[PDB]
Amino acid sequence: EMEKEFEQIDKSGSWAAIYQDIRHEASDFPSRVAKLPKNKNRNRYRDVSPFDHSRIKLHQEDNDYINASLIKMEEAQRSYILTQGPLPNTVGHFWEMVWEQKSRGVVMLNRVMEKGSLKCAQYWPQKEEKEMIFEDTNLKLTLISEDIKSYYTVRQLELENLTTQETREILHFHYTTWPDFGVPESPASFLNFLFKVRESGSLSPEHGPVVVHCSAGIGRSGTFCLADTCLLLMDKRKDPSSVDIKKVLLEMRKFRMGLIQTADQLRFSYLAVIEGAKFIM
Ligand SMILES: CO[C@H]1CC[C@@H]2C[C@H]1[C@@H](OC)CN2S(C)(=O)=O
Repeated sequence: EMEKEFEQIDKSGSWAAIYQDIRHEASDFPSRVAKLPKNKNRNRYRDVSPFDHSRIKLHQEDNDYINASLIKMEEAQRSYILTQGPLPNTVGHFWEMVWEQKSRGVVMLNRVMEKGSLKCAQYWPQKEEKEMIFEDTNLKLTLISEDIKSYYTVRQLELENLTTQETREILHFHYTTWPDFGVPESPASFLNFLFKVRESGSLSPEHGPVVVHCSAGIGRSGTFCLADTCLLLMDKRKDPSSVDIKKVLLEMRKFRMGLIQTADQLRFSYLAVIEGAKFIM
């Protein structure tokens, strides 16, 4: 059981050690499309690339590339699109991807500015009456409503395909309180946030995959998907304690590199799953 494995790693201070074995065992697949010179300005970080096999393709004939990966968790019956925070030049591609994949929710785990630098373009409208038009992808985005709470904001948005005049409602879940350095002290508000996303229906098989991002789409974004998938597997299985976090993380890492960036994020993921298991047993 992970709770006892947790106390062992904690009492022995072996988190950096566990973390390094995960780094060592992690899959390495080609990412040739990401490295083409015509895609250099579509990547926020030169060392964070989607694998070719799992990359999301845009349905535009010119250049189909976006820094985004499909993570397919077969046993849990959950999919997630993990992507980078959009760049000034990729905001239109981001919303095209949301449209094309039939996503119902966007999960944002960063602030636009952290540590005095911009981690993400402002890719949604700040006021009802000031909508955004993405001329490159022929989409219009309107803020419908915004509910600001202490640890997160939920926004209703309307996305309109200007080409076909179809509209969809998108939910934007913005976790606003992740600290600039380290991880939250308690996983309580993160779990509350994850249960709010689940309650919305955004993670349900009726819809396309949820879009999850932070700045790189690997660290906080990884913690989100890893906690959700582990808790779902504990509900589904005859024996809940057969769930090995390290194995689930490695299975996820076949689909996108570098998920869980620090030993701190790994420790936090264990804590979130252990605590969430109480609210699920
Ligand atoms: C990064 O913050 C935490 C993460 C977990 C702990 C303590 C500390 C790390 O020290 C930088 C080392 N690990 S540890 C002892 O398990 O190797």
